[PDB]
Amino acid sequence: AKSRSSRAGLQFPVGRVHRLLRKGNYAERVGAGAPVYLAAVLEYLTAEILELAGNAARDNKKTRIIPRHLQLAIRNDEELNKLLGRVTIAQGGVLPNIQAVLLPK
Amino acid sequence: PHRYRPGTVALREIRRYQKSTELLIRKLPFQRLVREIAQDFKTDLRFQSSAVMALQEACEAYLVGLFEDTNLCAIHAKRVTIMPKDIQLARRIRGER
Amino acid sequence: YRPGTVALREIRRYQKSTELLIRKLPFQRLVREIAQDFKTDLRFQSSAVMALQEACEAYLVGLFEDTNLCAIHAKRVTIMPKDIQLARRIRGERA
Amino acid sequence: RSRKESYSVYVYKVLKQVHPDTGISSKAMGIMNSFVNDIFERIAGEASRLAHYNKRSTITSREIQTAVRLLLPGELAKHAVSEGTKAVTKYTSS
Amino acid sequence: RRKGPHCERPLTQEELLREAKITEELNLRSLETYERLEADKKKQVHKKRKCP
Amino acid sequence: RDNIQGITKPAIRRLARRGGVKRISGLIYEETRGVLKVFLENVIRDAVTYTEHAKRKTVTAMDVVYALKRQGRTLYGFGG
Amino acid sequence: LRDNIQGITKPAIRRLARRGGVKRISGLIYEETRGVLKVFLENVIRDAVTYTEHAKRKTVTAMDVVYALKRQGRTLYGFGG
DNA sequence: CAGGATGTATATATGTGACACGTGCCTGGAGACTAGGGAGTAATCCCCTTGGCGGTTAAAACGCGGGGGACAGCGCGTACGTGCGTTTAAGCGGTGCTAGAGCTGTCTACGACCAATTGAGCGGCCTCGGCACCGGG
DNA sequence: CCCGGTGCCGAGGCCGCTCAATTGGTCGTAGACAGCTCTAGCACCGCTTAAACGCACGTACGCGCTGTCCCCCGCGTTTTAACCGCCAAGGGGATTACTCCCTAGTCTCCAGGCACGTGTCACATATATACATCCTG
Repeated sequence: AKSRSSRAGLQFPVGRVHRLLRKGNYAERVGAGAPVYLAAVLEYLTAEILELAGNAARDNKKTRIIPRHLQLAIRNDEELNKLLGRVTIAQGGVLPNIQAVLLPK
Repeated sequence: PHRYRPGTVALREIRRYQKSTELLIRKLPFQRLVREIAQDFKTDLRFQSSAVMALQEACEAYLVGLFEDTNLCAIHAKRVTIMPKDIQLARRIRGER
Repeated sequence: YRPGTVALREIRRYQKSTELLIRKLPFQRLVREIAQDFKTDLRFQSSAVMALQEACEAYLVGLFEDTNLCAIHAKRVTIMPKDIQLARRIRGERA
Repeated sequence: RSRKESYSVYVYKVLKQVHPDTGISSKAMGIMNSFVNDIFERIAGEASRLAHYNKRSTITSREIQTAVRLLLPGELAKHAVSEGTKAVTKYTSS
Repeated sequence: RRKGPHCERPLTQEELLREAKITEELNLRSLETYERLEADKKKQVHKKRKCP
Repeated sequence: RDNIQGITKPAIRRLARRGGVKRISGLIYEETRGVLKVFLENVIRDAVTYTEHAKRKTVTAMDVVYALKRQGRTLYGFGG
Repeated sequence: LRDNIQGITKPAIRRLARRGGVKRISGLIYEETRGVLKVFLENVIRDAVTYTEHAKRKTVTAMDVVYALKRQGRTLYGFGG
């Protein structure tokens, strides 16, 4: 009747998260609120990254998030950068930056 | 005739390739190299089309980071130009050596 | 003594022993200082403090080993601040 | 065919919530799904490690909270913890 | 919302254009005849000697 | 076979441009080739080790992703 | 407490550098080393206090420090029982 | 091309810290012995995704020329090292006190578990429009 | 680099089915909480003194400058193959049949983990000449 996602006010699949937690060998007993909490954290991070990438792609006259702007957002946000430090986004490119020493004048 | 001074076209190439998002290594040569390397690990192993692309993406990202650290080490020595010693120091600090 | 001989002597001396190079009583107070910013009236075990001091000393030894090469890269014998800065940047701590 | 599965629908819903008009491509959607899966794996592993440390045979909301604290850098941790606690409080009231 | 495009030069005169192309016919015929005669009088397909 | 030269001077130069270098030495290409060869050899060894256990005749992007995660070079875009 | 980072004196930092192989040391290297050590201890002790508070304990055990160092990548033997 | 003048080993010794070794406890383990479950090995077989043919231009490559950058030599300056003297708080270990980590004992709500029901999600398919491509300013 | 035109295939929305999420119901067990305690963490104070702090002096190392020599950099033309489509068929995956391996439970039993005291058994600290190992002449 009521999905736990809508019950908690979340969009992510609390039920799928609970299933994955109890089937991933993480523990022998998954708390009632553990999957809700995990889904909430995942939704928060996803909303952050999606908003940043959206307004990074819309800053380039586009209307569709692409890997380039996803990478731009992930590398411009100091928190998301520390989070996904050793991660590489395919087709993301690099940040435009030329060292002053290499630059002329 | 007309030719640019040394340092004008390099900056243009940098500004271009730093915004362009496309594999710089040649696809078929990289695939042949991957097959060569896998031959010394197991004979007659097949590779999915996406596996070679993923390997190329990862290798290009690794080399881009390595060249960034190499340029940093080169500038540390008051040298605008990079050289194998810069890659050596970059890897040494990274912990790969 | 010539500047450098008594320094290479200390290098060979401290690359031979294994005792702690930082003083306990001063380092435990720094540990409690940094812990105050996280929890008031926090207790620490002697073994925990010794492990913290060991980790700090090992990290600093590695940092100075990298800084030595960073300095030698510039044909310099003395380590300058930009050397430790490059070490940290290429390590990924302050990139 | 099999049934490969992903959070694409929920990612798209959150994308609509944050930017009602800004879409997302298939490559970007796959990258976001991979990111979500990796974060899930890391948080769940950290929660299981915390449970093993505390000798608890269960991973609870408190374990998830501490795992998020041990992974997110500062303001991100403080915001994710608030989101999780609010979600769990709203869930417990229904 | 600062910049904007522009366009101009909307002129094409039917009869004057017909005259202009009937004139360009002169240049076309000159080019054809010149190319033909120059080829026939210069190429005269053959070869040359070696430079040792 | 010895087809390691497929990673040519122009490709290494474009990689350097993307990495932000504006001037390359004459002995950088032979070093970059060896570094890339070692990195590949490692990742492909891990991928083949996964494939052997998987009992699959075809190496998969999933195995490549697992090898990258083992080496610490996590990659997003290929289902992981 | 306060200003206990100054409990890492120039002789101590110079011994730490001698053990790392450095021969000659500059003046600001000591301040740089103090600042780096403080930043490292900050993260290590934050992880330790996060492992402690979660356990409802009032004492930071050695296993908490070990787990913090493992998280930070500095696996430390000799204090794991 | 020496020699005071330090510093660094090298070898020997001993007795107090610590491995080392019984002496019995037992309780958490380690294995043996029936009974029950179950998922993956094995054999087919349908079906896409590889690996293999011939062209097209686009990028790699070869060369050239000179120009700006690396590397070596050299010198000026100052600061970083070493030694001496004064100063301070670090190491020691001796005593006092209580705070809470830990063991323990009891009672209990939460979750694994099992069965039935329902709709959220996902493969699939099609229509369509955001951005790839492009040639003039 | 920016702007107007065309164009196409990949994004995004609809259809439909099913399998996972959900609802309802039970057992029990890990945990929450209170009770007790005894170790260790905390505080303090004095005798000892090794390390730290401050200052003087000069010597050698940073660093700035200059000069040569070349080794990359930009541009033109020349040669190779990466790249974009078809065509078998070789494998990656559905579908069915079936057994060795592990699960679960319950006793029976070898083994290791300390509490304690006893007896050996390192090498830290101390002492000295032998050896470098300098550095000023």
